[PDB]
Amino acid sequence: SNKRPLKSLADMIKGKQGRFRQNLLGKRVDYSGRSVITVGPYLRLHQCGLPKKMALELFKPFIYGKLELRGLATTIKAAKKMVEREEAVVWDILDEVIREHPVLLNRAPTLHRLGIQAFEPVLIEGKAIQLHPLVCAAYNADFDGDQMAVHVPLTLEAQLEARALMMSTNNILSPANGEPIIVPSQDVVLGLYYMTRDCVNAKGEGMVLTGPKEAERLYRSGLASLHARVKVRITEYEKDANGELVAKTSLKDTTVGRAILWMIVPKGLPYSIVNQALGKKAISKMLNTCYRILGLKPTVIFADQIMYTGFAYAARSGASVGIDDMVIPEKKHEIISEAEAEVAEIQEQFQSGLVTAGERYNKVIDIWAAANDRVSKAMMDNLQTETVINRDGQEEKQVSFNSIYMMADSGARGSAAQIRQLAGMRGLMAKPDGSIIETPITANFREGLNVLQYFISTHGARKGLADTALKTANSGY
Amino acid sequence: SDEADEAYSVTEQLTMTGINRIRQKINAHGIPVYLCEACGNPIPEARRKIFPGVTLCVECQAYQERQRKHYA
Amino acid sequence: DMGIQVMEEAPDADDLMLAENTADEDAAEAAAQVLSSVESEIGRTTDPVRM
Amino acid sequence: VYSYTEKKRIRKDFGKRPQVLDVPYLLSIQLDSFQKFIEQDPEGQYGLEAAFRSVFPIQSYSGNSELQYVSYRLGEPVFDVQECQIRGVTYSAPLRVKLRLVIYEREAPEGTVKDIKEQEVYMGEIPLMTDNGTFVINGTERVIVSQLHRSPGVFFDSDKGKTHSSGKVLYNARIIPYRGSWLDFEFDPKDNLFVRIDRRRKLPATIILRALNYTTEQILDLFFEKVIFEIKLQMELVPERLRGTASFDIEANGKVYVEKGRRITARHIRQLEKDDVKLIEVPVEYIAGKVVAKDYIDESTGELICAANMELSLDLLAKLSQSGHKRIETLFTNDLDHGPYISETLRVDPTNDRLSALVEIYRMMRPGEPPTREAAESLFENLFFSEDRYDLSAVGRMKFNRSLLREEIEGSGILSKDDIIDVMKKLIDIRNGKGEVDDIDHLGNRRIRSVGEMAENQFRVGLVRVERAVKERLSLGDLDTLMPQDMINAKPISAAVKEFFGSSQLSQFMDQNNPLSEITHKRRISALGPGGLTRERAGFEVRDVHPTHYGRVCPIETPEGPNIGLINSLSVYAQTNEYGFLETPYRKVTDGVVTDEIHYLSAIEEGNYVIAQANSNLDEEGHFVEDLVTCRSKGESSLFSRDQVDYMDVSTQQVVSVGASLIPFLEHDDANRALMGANMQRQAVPTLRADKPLVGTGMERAVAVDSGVTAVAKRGGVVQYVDASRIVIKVNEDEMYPGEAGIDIYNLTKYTRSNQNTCINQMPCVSLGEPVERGDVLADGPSTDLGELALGQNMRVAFMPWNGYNFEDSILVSERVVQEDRFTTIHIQELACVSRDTKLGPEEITADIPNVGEAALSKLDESGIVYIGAEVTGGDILVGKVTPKGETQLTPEEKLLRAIFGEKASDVKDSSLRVPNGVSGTVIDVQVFTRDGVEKDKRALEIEEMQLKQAKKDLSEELQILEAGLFSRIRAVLVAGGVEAEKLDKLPRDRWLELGLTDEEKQNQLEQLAEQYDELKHEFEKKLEAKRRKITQGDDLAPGVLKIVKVYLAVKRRIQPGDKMAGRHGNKGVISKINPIEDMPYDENGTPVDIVLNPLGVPSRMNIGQILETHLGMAAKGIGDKINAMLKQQQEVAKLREFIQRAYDLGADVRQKVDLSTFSDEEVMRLAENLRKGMPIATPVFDGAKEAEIKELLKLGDLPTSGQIRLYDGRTGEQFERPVTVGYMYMLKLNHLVDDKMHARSTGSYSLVTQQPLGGKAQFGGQRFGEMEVWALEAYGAAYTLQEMLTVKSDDVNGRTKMYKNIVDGNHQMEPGMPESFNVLLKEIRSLGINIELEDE
Ligand SMILES: [Mg+2]
Ligand SMILES: [Zn+2]
Repeated sequence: SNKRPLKSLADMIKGKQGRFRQNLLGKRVDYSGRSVITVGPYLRLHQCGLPKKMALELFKPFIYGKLELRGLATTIKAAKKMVEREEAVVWDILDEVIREHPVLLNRAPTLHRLGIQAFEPVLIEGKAIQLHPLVCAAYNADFDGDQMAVHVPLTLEAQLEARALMMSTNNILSPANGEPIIVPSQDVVLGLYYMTRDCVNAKGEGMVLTGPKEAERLYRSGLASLHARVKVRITEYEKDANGELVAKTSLKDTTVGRAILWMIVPKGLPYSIVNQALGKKAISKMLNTCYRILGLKPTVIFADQIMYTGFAYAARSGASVGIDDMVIPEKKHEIISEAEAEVAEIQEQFQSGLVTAGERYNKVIDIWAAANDRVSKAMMDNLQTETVINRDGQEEKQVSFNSIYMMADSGARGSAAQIRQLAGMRGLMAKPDGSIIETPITANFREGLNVLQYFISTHGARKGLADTALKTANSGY
Repeated sequence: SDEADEAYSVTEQLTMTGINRIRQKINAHGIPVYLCEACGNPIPEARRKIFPGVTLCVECQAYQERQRKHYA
Repeated sequence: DMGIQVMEEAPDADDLMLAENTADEDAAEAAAQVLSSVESEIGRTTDPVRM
Repeated sequence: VYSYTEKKRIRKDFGKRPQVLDVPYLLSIQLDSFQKFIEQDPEGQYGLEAAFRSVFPIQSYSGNSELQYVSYRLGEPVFDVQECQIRGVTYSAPLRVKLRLVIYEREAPEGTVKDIKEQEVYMGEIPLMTDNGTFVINGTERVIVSQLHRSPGVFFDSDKGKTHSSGKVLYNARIIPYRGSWLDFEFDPKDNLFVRIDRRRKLPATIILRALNYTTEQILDLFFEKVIFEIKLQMELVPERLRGTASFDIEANGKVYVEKGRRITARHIRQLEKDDVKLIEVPVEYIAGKVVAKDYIDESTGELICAANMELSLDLLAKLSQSGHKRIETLFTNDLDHGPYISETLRVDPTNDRLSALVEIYRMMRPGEPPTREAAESLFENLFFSEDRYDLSAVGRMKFNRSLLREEIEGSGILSKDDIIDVMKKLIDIRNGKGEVDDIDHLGNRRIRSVGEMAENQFRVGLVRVERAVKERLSLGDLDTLMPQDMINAKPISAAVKEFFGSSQLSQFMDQNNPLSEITHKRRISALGPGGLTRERAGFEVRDVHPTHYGRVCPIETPEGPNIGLINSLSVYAQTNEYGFLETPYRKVTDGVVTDEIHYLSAIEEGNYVIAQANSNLDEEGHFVEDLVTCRSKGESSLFSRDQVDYMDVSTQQVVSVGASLIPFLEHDDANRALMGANMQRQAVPTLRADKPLVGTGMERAVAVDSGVTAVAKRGGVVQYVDASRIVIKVNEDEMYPGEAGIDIYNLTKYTRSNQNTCINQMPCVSLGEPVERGDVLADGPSTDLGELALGQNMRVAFMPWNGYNFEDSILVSERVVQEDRFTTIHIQELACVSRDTKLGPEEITADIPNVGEAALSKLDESGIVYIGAEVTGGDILVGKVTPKGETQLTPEEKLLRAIFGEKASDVKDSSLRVPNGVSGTVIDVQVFTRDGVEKDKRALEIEEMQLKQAKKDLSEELQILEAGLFSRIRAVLVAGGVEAEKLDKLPRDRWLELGLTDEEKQNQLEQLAEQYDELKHEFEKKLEAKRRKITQGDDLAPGVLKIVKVYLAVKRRIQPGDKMAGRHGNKGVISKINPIEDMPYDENGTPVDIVLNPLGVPSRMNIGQILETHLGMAAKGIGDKINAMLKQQQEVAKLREFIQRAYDLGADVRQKVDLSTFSDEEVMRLAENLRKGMPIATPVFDGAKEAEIKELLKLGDLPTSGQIRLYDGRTGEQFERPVTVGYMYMLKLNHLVDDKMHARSTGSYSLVTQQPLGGKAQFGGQRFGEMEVWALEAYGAAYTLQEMLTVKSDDVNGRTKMYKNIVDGNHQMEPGMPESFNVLLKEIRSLGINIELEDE
């Protein structure tokens, strides 16, 4: 009684609306539920903040069994009414039931098996699931409104499969390549970079501390600055043996933050692991060498301590972002005048029949790409260093503590290309066809774009977004 | 991911691959050929100073550009 | 069924590589042996109403 | 001069560019379009008149009868929009159509009619579009989106090399008609021109040129140039031809012109043209490759030596030469420019003449049938040149003539020979390199429909359906007494319009989140829908932004996700052509002077002009200040001299849409961030109390007013009486309309439910005895503030990491924002209790409910419904309903239980309406609907008497306010000339409509106003009577439902973790913590930061607009707090005037000017009190504040120019190193709430056929564990996890219950059995002829 065909037996089996496709594998499942994930940066790698209300719904039969086991509820109906009123002992029973009972957290595009991990629930107020920061890389989850589905293992065998097999502290290496998948992402690496990064003349230069404890006590009382090159006495333990762990103490030259951070590194790791700036790859390699020396328990502990200290010293960093942090180079309009002169000369030669049309197009596209490279190079050489004084009193160049640059150079977020678009010029823009519009964007974002350049950028922007929206459709083919 | 960061990567790849194609078509460093490979004519001095390493005069070049405009 | 997927518009370059190809080749032979013969008999029909 | 509601709070405005065209009425599309539809077109070409004229006059079988259309009108509806929404119907109007039937006898075909009959038959109801461009279709408010479909005309497009292996592009030209066949021409890979008629078999293109009665000589005359050789073997020369690689060298007069082998060049072309070379000589071998042009015969026998289009070889050269032939004509078939295509097509072309060509066409169209000369000719002439089978519409002919570059915008509707020969020449010219293809997303090929045109089409469909029945009924009998009421039943005419307005992809629920969302949803263009492309077939084609979108479609605003570029938003000043093509205004530029008058240009015209930029500085006389002004010509932008430029953009804003025009510093954001920011501004739910943006643009007042949320005055006057529910205005006497009573009333829309469960609620702004002028807002709508669009609240934001609490995109909100109720939103949701009649009897709304124990029934009144005033929680019974049922044989031990306790069975289910879980609101309202059979209950009679008293009070209170106003006007009439001024008040007010006065026209005025108040009285009386009839009359409830009780639960959602805040620059987040106020960062003055943000979000996401906005909001708030300090220490208005006037003129040559010197001393105190929270600031979209003016405005306050202050940690109190950026960013609460998302389930409902847990949160459903989650579980070893997700937690009906029993037993073991999905699969395979089975274990 429509325009569409009727569905038949062969249709009742085949097709994605058939039985095999999405009723024989993809099924709706009980003891489950989803919510909106938040950070919860205090958790450990093995736990997730479960809301009290989701936890009281999923673990309902377990709670009923507890109330009737402990006598707090005469029959299952009385327990039902208790946990319906949400009395005062249903909460103690929740704490007891949940105690060692993992929950599977899963996010929608399960591209790999790390899009499912067993976590121990930590009951929290509110209605958002709190997901560990170092797990977002596996989940591909940011905290701008994503949601997660929690499932509850029901059997002892599934409880032991979650604990023994899928627990978040077991899966830390990418199954595609054994590099650890617990790399700290953006506030963490910026914390560890800011603290592990010296400057030429800070408070307390060239003190000889007694060790990392004294460097921390000095910094926290504010007598020394977090990057003030001091001689510090370091005892590092090297398993250079049949696993014997010989100790060796010496006097290194490190910043105060280098030594404050040495307090968290476990025994088997050398001291050169923290004695440099510690951007992003430095931290991933730090976790990796800790794993190749010490194994899994020290590496999980190390990862948690790294996240904690990175977040703490990044908050103490006070690393904001301003408008004066986009240092547009002064030689930008000189370079653009020279490039504009070159395109005017090439257009004059083309008008005189010396070149063809497409030939001159190629020439001008090349001129603009080259001038864009000079502007980007000039701006990054302006941004990547700064002058400072000094023990004896003379000016001395050190790496810049500019904030946009510190974020791009610590590996925390950003890179010199987006930096170029922020303070250097924007460059030439594509079209959806792949052709290149030969009228460049000589402006940046610290300046503005006018209506025409903001229109021209829209071409490549909409093309990129239209592709990323459709790649999302067939993400897992 | 944010759905605009991946869009950024796509746009970056698109513009870069276009820019470098149109750059490779220039072949600035080259050989002094001094005479057209189509009509043997004298490639005038200015065209060899602008484009070091041309192989066609402007007439044969524009001719070839028309055809390669359509295709084949 | 051959199969070649008669479309209305030409497929994109990626849609050739990504599109799974099935399924040779017994049905290939059967389909070809039907198509080689269909061109000869003209009055052939399938509706019971036309018959 | 400033408006009186404008001096209340003046937004300081940067934006030096002076504004020339003021922004249009943003909803002109919907309202104009529906105006053209339902409106008396006298010279009928629009709307209903055109459809009626197109079906009528119907004429009967053999012309015995004629049904003739006289006229129409729209009967006024039964209920207005509010009554429609309450009652739940479509707010429409009856279409009463006066028709006429004339009947003819013998010998009078046109002759005298035996008799005619007039009658006004009623043909369906058309829905009425409200004053906002929205419809009410089933009580809900729809919006009909404008469509964007290809237009009739000729389109030149190529495969761009994808199809053929060599890459050779193949160009086709398609003539798409309005109705008719699709002529199409297209190249072969061999470059032969083919033509296909309806996507049918390919024929040679010149077959149709022969079908149009041409011969080969004529075809070659049309498509080619005749290189004429003469006689020896001399060649006439056109020097331009031999551009060049030159065959023969070149020579004339014997000396030389050019030597052979070397390519022909411009210098030697110059030489030939200069020396005047007409005749040169070529050998007998160069003529061996050319093509003969025309017939050539021997006079001796009259025999054909060579036809036309025949290759010319040396033998035929000799044969013609011996025939005394001096002249020879050859096709000028160059290889690059003048390619030979008609020649080769005539080679492949098997036919020769019009007969055989027509036969070929006939065989292709109507195949197999034996053709004739007559049948073939008739088919071909009926293809394109019979007026009743091929129509290029007015749009189609406009585009066909303009696309061929002709100056006849208007013309025929059928094709012609010349309209095909020009198409073929243009095709061949595109192939020759002169000319380009059409772009498909070009906005000169796509035109817009709207409600008027789509609804008119549906009405025409209904009219053709009517014509069928009327023709046949005038076929049978045609007997007298048969009138134009029995022939036309309104159902199938109204059926199409109903189906469209309700069930269509374009009729979609208006988004009411806030006013801006509605304004954008109405100004929306869609490529989808019936008539435009589908999501599956689109591309890759029209998702892309195109240069013709400038000024017409917003490049920013469009949804990201499944359809980018398929749903664009109309630009600010975009308009629709006469024909339907989008267009945009430009101020015309005479010689150098930028003239003032403005023309609208569409994407077809806009190319061939040179259009300056809106950001082009000018002298005062209108000249340009720059010699080379950057303007965009046809596709690109370059520097043109100031003499060349013809038009100039009307404004800097004219490229964006009204959504993306509300982003301050939009120029500093990456375009996709602007896309996200606009799309998220559409989603901001209105907070409890509005807060205007400290950094706006000046678009907010326009968006707030032009949408129907704020009640705007119609006439100036004084605010006679204000109230939380109504505003009464006593008009200025200049605007009285002398018949009128004088005062006009605005009734505010109090707490009501929008489509998204938000609260729409208008608040009065004015106060008693305060002036107003027409256009001033009286009532602030939901999410506006003193007339401006105020979406969220401006927060004191800090940019800094803070302990991993704003880590990926999270936000760290202070408890102080949670205390001030800044982001607290009132939500409203309606819950329906339907009592129907089941097959064992009806169900009651009683309060004598089963087992529930006299506490849950405490809220319920006697009739069983909750009180209006009660605060329920999740689980409370709103409406107690008990349902009949059978016995069902309670098992033993239940028998034994009830026998021991004597609690006999109920027989009646407790299927009542209890509040959903998690909600806790106040029950603000209860509507009841009893069918006319069901009598009524106590609550129903109570609510009816309450509505009765309200209706009577409203009518009388209106009438007495109006009576008092009219008596004031009458008393002002009675002040002179038959005057009583001191005894006028003596006699009673009712003894004034009989008041005396001298015999003037003003005693006429008194008597007139008196009898007009009498009109007020009597029409108030009929109002009361009709109101009581409607309130009392029974309801037309659905079939079977005895009565519907609707409770309206008003909840108040507060900010909490998991809620999604968001900025206007694509910076979205999710509150992760609600920090105590003493745990937050503070400055050196004791001021915590309200919200903490990640600085990491800004560099990678190139939207530094949020930083410039934070700086400007710091400056604005600094100004405003300095004002607050002055205003609180009671600094005199000398000080306030000085400082406020110094802050209102900051920045280099801004357009705005305010002079507080011309300001009443009380209007500076009001203005100061409104600027004491912060000085609002505007920053037009590509015109706003430069960073140096931000810095200056920071120096005006005592804030630092750098924008970064030094902050201290809340918990320890030790200063953060390297100061942080803190300013005021304007945050918005997006309608993605954490309690609309948090869902969970242990064990609930299970689906009927497939015994899985139900799907969704409304069904209390389970989670879809799909195929990829199964691969993830298999990639671990979790064999048991998977076996129970697939068996016990999903589908195994007998193992799920055993798992539950075991879990409450404290034994965690599953006996899984076998899934019901596989059992159903086995039975469904077994119900085919296959025998599938499970072997012995
Ligand atoms: Mg996300
Ligand atoms: Zn040459």
